[PDB]
Amino acid sequence: SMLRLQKRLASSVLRCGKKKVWLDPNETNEIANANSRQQIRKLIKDGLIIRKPVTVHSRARCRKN
Amino acid sequence: VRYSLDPENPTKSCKSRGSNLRVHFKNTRETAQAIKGMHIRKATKYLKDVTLKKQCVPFRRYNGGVGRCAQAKQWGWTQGRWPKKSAEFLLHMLKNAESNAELKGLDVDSLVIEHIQVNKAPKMRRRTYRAHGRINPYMSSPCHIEMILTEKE
Amino acid sequence: NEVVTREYTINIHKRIHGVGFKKRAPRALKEIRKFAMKEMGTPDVRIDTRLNKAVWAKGIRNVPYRIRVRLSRKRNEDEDSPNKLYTLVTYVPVTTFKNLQTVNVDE
Amino acid sequence: SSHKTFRIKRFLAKKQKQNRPIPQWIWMKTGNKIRYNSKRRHWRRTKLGL
RNA sequence: UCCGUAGCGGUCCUGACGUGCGAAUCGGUCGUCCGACCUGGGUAUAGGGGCGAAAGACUAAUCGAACCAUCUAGUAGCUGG
RNA sequence: GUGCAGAUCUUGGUGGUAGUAGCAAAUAUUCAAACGAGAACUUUGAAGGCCGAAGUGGAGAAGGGUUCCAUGUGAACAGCA
Ligand SMILES: [Mg+2]
Ligand SMILES: [Mg+2]
Ligand SMILES: [Mg+2]
Ligand SMILES: [Mg+2]
Ligand SMILES: [Mg+2]
Ligand SMILES: [Mg+2]
Ligand SMILES: [Mg+2]
Ligand SMILES: [Mg+2]
Ligand SMILES: [Mg+2]
Ligand SMILES: [Mg+2]
Ligand SMILES: [Mg+2]
Ligand SMILES: [Mg+2]
Ligand SMILES: [Mg+2]
Ligand SMILES: [Mg+2]
Ligand SMILES: [Mg+2]
Ligand SMILES: [Mg+2]
Ligand SMILES: [Mg+2]
Ligand SMILES: [Mg+2]
Ligand SMILES: [Mg+2]
Ligand SMILES: [Mg+2]
Repeated sequence: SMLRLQKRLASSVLRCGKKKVWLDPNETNEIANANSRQQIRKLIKDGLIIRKPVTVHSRARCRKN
Repeated sequence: VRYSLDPENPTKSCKSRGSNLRVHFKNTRETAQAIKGMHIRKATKYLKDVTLKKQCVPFRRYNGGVGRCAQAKQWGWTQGRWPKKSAEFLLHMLKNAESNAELKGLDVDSLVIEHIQVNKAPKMRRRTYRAHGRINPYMSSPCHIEMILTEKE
Repeated sequence: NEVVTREYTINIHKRIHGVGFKKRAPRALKEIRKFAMKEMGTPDVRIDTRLNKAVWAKGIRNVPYRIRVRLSRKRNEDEDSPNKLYTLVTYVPVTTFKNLQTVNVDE
Repeated sequence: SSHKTFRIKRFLAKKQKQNRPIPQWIWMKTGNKIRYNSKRRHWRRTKLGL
């Protein structure tokens, strides 16, 4: 449907960007009726919103150099 | 509503009408001239083929800069196009005429499109921006479409 | 007879030759979908996300030359369409494209 | 700007309140000629002076 | 003081564009870049006046005398009806 | 205040051009699913990319004045949708 609001509030709750927020694609309709920060912290606890890890920028090559 | 042409047999004839339809008038006129002599099943099949680019609309009067295709040689013409929006609008209107015929109890498979015409609707106004601070019209050219079916066996 | 799956290999290097750098991987997707429509007579062709990964694995300008593709013609599900059967198009990982015929796999 | 004065903010308040459409029941009246609100203002088009 | 970035500017292609992104822009190439440097805000100077490292330049896309209203329906041995 | 064919006449409306010029500055999109009458353009996930700390990032001043936020609509606008 439209999850523009949920990703914004999840980014604000997790203190990361919208780049790292993972919404569950299978459980779209259960996230689609969250519309609040308190109910989005619950879905973060339940695992329907996951903070993705940082993209790897390895330092090992120029350490080797 | 005062129609332009009266049917020769109003018991066995049904009507359909549409006003202020946001379609190009020239494309609508050329495809209505293509539809004008057809039976309703052939017209529905050919309008589906126009949107699928299997058969074309020959552009006979408003043909300035219209390219040439191979499919126009079935019409004895060289320039043809495939107006998709214009084919869908008078397919919706042809379905409306089908529903009006079923209301009057006319036979479905004997309907031949006896009358069809396209008139110019009032033009509606937008504005485009040109060089050296000049602003030019961006006028739309909508159409009124009118058709009458007749049982012709 | 109507529900059948089998494995082909597709030479993207001859299906690609001539098109510019920014359109090679989308043209490879369109050529795979066109090959599926020609080989299984269904206009409804659905390409797997893993196959999209396999075509776009390097980038947009260096598409892999050959690719191993399993076609599975299947009966259509609910919301009965004008299409009656569809074709699921699946990546098959393989090491060498040497002496691989058209293999008729079975369920 | 965000550094408004009281008189400017009050003028903006009035010009905000005049920017609503007409109520639906006024053109059921007997001596009525109004079709819509012709004194309307959009923030992008008309820049209100100031 | 020299090369050179940000900034400031605008040589050449008399390139692009030229019913344009644009009533003066864009690309490459260029001048300068610690000082007569660049810049915001405040303030002063008003039309035969201002201000000018001086081109009759600038003075709200208007400058060898800005813009608005009035005298004004100014006059025309001239043009068109 | 009495007769129009003209005054690059005034105002309003409409043609041919013409479905034509054009919708070409800044590397780039692809697959699947959801909502829906309708999906190249909405949303989600997986990719492949770009801006690459003098940023296409995060905050302010001037200016704007509700453009901020939530829900609904797809009549008109957002030069395709
Ligand atoms: Mg002609
Ligand atoms: Mg021509
Ligand atoms: Mg323009
Ligand atoms: Mg301008
Ligand atoms: Mg503006
Ligand atoms: Mg020096
Ligand atoms: Mg120097
Ligand atoms: Mg030049
Ligand atoms: Mg030109
Ligand atoms: Mg442009
Ligand atoms: Mg003095
Ligand atoms: Mg000077
Ligand atoms: Mg001189
Ligand atoms: Mg004389
Ligand atoms: Mg009189
Ligand atoms: Mg006259
Ligand atoms: Mg064209
Ligand atoms: Mg910010
Ligand atoms: Mg910013
Ligand atoms: Mg539009």
